[PDB]
Amino acid sequence: MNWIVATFMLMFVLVAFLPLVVSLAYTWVTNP
Amino acid sequence: EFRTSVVVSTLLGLVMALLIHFVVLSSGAFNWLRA
Amino acid sequence: RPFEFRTSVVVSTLLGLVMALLIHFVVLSSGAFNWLRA
Amino acid sequence: RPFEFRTSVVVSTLLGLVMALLIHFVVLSSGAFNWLRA
Amino acid sequence: RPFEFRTSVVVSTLLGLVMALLIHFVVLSSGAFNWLRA
Amino acid sequence: RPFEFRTSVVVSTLLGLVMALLIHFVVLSSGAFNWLRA
Amino acid sequence: NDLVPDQWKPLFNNAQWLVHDIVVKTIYGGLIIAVIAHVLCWAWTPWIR
Amino acid sequence: NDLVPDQWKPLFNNAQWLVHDIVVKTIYGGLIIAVIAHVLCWAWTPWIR
Amino acid sequence: VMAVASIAIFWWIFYTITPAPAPPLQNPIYVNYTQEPTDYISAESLAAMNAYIQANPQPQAVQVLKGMTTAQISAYMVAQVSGGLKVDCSYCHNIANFAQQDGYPNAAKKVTARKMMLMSADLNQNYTAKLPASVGGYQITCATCHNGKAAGLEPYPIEIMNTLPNDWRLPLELDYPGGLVVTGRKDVSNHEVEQNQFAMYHMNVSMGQGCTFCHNARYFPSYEIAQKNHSIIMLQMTKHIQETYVAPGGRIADGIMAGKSPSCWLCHQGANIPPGAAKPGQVPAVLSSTP
Amino acid sequence: ILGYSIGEIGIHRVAFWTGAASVLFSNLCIFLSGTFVKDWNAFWGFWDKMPIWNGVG
Ligand code: BCL
Ligand code: BCL
Ligand code: BCL
Ligand code: BCL
Ligand code: BCL
Ligand code: BCL
Ligand code: BCL
Ligand code: BCL
Ligand code: HEM
Ligand SMILES: CC(C)=CCC\C(C)=C/C=C\C(C)=C\C=C\C(C)=C\C=C\C=C(C)\C=C\C=C(C)\C=C\C1=C(C)C(=O)CCC1(C)C
Repeated sequence: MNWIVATFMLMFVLVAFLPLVVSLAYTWVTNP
Repeated sequence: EFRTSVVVSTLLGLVMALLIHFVVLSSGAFNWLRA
Repeated sequence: RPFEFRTSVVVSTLLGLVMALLIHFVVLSSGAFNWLRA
Repeated sequence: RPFEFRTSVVVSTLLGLVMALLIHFVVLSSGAFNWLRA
Repeated sequence: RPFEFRTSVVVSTLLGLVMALLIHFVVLSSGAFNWLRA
Repeated sequence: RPFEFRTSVVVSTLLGLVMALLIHFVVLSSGAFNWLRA
Repeated sequence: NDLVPDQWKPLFNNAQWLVHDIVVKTIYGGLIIAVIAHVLCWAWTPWIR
Repeated sequence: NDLVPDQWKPLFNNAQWLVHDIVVKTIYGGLIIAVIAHVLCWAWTPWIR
Repeated sequence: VMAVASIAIFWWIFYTITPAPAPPLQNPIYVNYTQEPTDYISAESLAAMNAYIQANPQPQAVQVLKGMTTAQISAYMVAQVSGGLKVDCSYCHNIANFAQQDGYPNAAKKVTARKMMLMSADLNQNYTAKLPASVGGYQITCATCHNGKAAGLEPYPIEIMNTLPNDWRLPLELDYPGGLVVTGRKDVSNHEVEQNQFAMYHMNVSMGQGCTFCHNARYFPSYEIAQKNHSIIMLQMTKHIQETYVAPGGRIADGIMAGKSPSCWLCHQGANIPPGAAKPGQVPAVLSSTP
Repeated sequence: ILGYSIGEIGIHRVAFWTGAASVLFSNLCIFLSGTFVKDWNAFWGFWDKMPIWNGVG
């Protein structure tokens, strides 16, 4: 109940974190 | 990329094994390590 | 190289060391073995 | 060629020193040996 | 050529000094020797 | 050329000054000598 | 080069092969010692009970 | 990159293929051990009850 | 889908293995503390008690507890006196003639117990009758301040006071109608504010709830929550306890309690309406607020 | 001054990254405070009892 939904919302917070990492790794790769 | 798949796979598997091992230990329902 | 060999050995030795340390600390703090005055 | 030798010796002597220090601290603070007024 | 001698002496004289200082502070603070009003 | 002399004298006088200062602070704060109203 | 067998030729360089060998030997020795230590920790006091 | 079969040729390089073999073998072994361990944890004390 | 499936498997695992949630302890008298296993009360003593109840109608030579029968007295003693302290039944009683002290029937304890009874009655009558409606009629008794322990209780344990300095204690030598106020005073500096925040965090850990329990953090000098008035009464009560009973003219002279300040935590023990506090109607008339 | 020059392309990357990271850590902290942590002083209670120094006092 409370904890299932809480974990699922924490998933979304980490997904918000996600794009910045893709930016960093793209810069690392495409700049040899 | 294949390596992204294997990286995320191991990480998720390791985290999941660790979380299940912690939950089962802390539940106190198995008489394991003085319980 | 689909995987640089040295990346594998680095991550292997780090994971192994962390895992040994964590297990050791859990076993010591459980207090179920009578080791170092217990 | 796959590994620089000096990186190995550097990491080895750092890990060994840290490990000796940590074990020495833990054993001293456990208070189970009667060493330095205990 | 690979291993610079001066790096060795620098790290040696730093580690030795730190180690002497740490041991001197631990022994003083243990209060087991009756040294400087103890 | 391998060892600049002035680096040696700089580090020597810095270490000596710091060490004299630290020892005088420790001795003063120990309160075991009856020096400056103690 | 060319010291590694043909089946693993596309993966391993020459130098990477000897390190590997060292790694495998160390892992085998460590596993043997781990098994012995576990048998000893069991004979002392069992943990499952 | 011609060691992989034709059906999977667009996807896999040559080097990727062998690591993929290693991964499949490891996964099969792990699944067998996992099944054995669960049968044992069940015979000990069942969890559903 | 692998992620959500794994999360579902994990939660099923957890629900299955996890031991069930706990129901709150229900005891007819106390709010959250029970005395259930009476093995600590010896059994030969319990047999002798029945005799004294059945033999005599009224208790000979009771100084306090004036409107009770021997049976009521005995039941009250086994339920709250022996129950609060978890002592032996003979811990301050003799087998017979236990009205007075003869032959050291664990002498010098019965009189301290009588004085504790008096002090509890006085606290209950002077301070615990304030804004009674909507607060409840809970009343202080033996289980409070003792929590199943005869002696050696600690008003400041080590677990609380993680952030505070260990030398620190609640400052009870102040008028406390508003003596701790600090806002906008212009004759106090950051040192006074630091002492204030120490005391406030202590009140925070004592009470189960958070810091907005009684403050309305937009303006701290405001009194709109009305859970502060209760705190003013409790503060005057704690100061009165310390000044009158812990150290009346020095701990050595005419002091009981062995010089232990009340500390606001040994009563509440991590929750408002402390668990040792008796429910309304479960305390002798003399000991209660309305006698 | 300080013995390092980041370059023209370097400073703009760093600006973008720091700006983006601040708000992410912030929203994590608030969501966590609401759901799992009641007070923050109790969180740091574990540090004192770290084995290395739990008995030296
Ligand atoms: C007695 C049984 C206990 C129990 C406790 C556990 C514990 C503890 C674990 C599981 C885990 C698993 N359990 Mg269970 N399990 C129970 C009840 C259940 C029930 C149920 C009643 O319905 C179900 C459906 C499951 C289902 C599952 C699977 C989903 C999962 C393992 C499969 C896997 O991923 O592949 C197989 C396993 C792998 C992940 C792949 C193999 C990887 C290789 C082998 C890595 C090993 C390398 C090794 C660590 C290092 C080697 C040394 C080198 C020298 C460095 N469990 C009861 C409560 N369960 C395991 C897990 O993985 O959780 C994800 C886990 O550890
Ligand atoms: C007494 C029994 C305790 C317990 C206490 C421990 C402790 C403590 C440890 C383990 C460790 C392990 N335990 Mg156990 N363990 C218990 C119950 C179990 C159970 C169970 C019943 O289900 C299982 C499955 C395991 C399984 C395992 C493995 C996961 C792991 C080591 C396997 C291996 O060989 O290492 C894999 C291979 C190696 C480690 C290679 C070693 C490499 C070289 C040899 C290291 C040398 C280090 C050297 C000193 C450094 C200086 C060298 C320089 C050259 C000088 N344990 C009970 C609870 N277990 C060990 C761990 O994993 O740490 C890593 C660990 O320390
Ligand atoms: C009294 C027994 C205490 C205990 C107290 C300690 C303490 C304390 C220590 C160890 C250390 C070790 N212990 Mg023990 N240990 C105990 C029980 C155990 C048990 C067990 C029963 O299971 C095990 C397996 C171990 C195993 C070990 C190894 C992991 C480790 C050292 C191995 C080695 O030779 O060093 C590997 C090789 C070396 C260290 C190379 C040394 C290099 C050179 C010689 C260092 C010289 C330093 C010099 C002074 C600097 C100045 C020189 C300049 C030239 C002047 N201990 C019990 C609890 N143990 C030691 C540790 O690891 O620290 C490193 C450590 O200090
Ligand atoms: C009284 C006993 C106390 C104790 C108190 C101390 C104190 C205090 C010290 C040590 C130090 C040391 N102790 Mg001890 N030590 C104890 C128990 C032990 C035990 C144990 C039983 O297990 C061990 C193994 C050791 C081992 C050691 C070595 C690790 C170390 C010095 C070794 C060496 O020769 O120096 C290595 C070589 C040298 C230091 C080279 C010296 C270089 C030159 C000579 C320095 C000259 C300085 C000069 C004054 C500067 C001006 C000169 C200008 C030219 C004018 N001690 C007990 C607890 N021990 C010493 C330390 O390490 O500090 C360095 C330290 O000060
Ligand atoms: C009273 C005894 C106190 C104590 C108090 C102090 C104090 C205080 C000091 C020392 C200092 C020293 N002590 Mg002692 N010390 C004690 C016990 C000990 C013990 C012990 C029993 O084990 C030891 C081994 C030592 C050993 C030492 C040396 C490590 C050190 C100085 C050695 C040296 O000659 O200087 C090395 C060589 C020199 C310092 C060169 C000096 C250079 C020139 C002469 C400096 C001139 C400065 C001038 C004023 C600046 C203006 C000049 C312009 C031209 C005008 N002490 C007890 C606890 N000890 C001194 C320290 O190290 O400070 C440096 C320090 O001040
Ligand atoms: C609780 C009951 C027993 C206990 C039960 C067990 C059991 C059971 C086991 C151990 C194991 C070990 N225990 Mg124990 N252990 C006890 C108490 C102790 C005590 C002590 C304080 O008393 C000590 C010091 C130890 C120490 C150890 C080590 C000897 C060993 C773990 C090896 C490992 O983890 O490293 C592995 C580290 C890594 C994987 C990396 C190693 C790093 C390499 C060697 C350094 C070179 C690196 C190279 C330069 C490349 C650099 C790479 C960089 C990282 C990038 N135990 C108690 C008494 N212990 C385990 C062991 O022996 O198996 C071998 C074992 O199975
Ligand atoms: C509660 C009752 C039982 C219990 C019930 C079970 C059950 C049931 C199961 C386990 C499982 C396992 N248990 Mg258990 N377990 C118990 C107590 C223990 C104890 C101990 C302290 O007592 C230990 C050490 C273990 C340990 C383990 C491992 C042997 C195993 C989990 C494998 C896994 O998670 O890793 C998987 C890790 C990953 C997925 C990644 C592995 C990393 C690879 C191998 C390293 C190489 C990486 C490579 C270089 C690429 C690098 C990639 C980078 C990461 C990016 N259990 C108790 C006694 N346990 C599970 C298992 O055996 O299934 C295999 C199983 O199903
Ligand atoms: C006693 C109170 C606590 C406190 C409690 C909180 C709480 C509670 C929070 C913060 C949060 C923040 N606090 Mg704080 N904070 C305190 C003390 C401080 C101190 C200081 C020096 O003491 C500082 C620097 C900060 C700094 C900050 C950052 C950590 C963070 C900023 C919010 C933000 O970036 O996202 C805010 C982002 C948005 C909401 C902006 C959304 C805007 C949308 C997209 C635009 C709408 C368009 C709008 C209509 C305009 C239209 C344009 C047309 C022209 C009209 N706090 C005190 C100690 N702090 C907040 C945070 O974590 O962020 C989640 C928060 O939750
Ligand atoms: C019941 C209302 C009640 C009784 C009865 C009672 C008795 C009692 C005794 C016998 C002691 C002394 C035990 C010893 O061997 O010395 C004692 C001591 C303390 N008490 Fe008490 N007490 C009763 C009630 C209360 C209440 C409500 C409080 C709360 C303030 C309280 C407090 C104390 C304190 C403090 C002590 C001293 C503990 C120590 O360490 O010295 N009592 N009580
Ligand atoms: C708290 C506790 C108990 C700690 C325990 C651990 C302890 C106490 C010690 C541990 C280690 C020790 C003993 C360190 C000691 C270091 C010393 C003494 C360094 C040298 C000083 C000698 C010095 C600086 C001499 C320097 C040379 C100088 C000043 C020359 C200056 C000059 C310069 C450079 C010029 O332009 C020309 C003029 C002139 C030549 C005079």
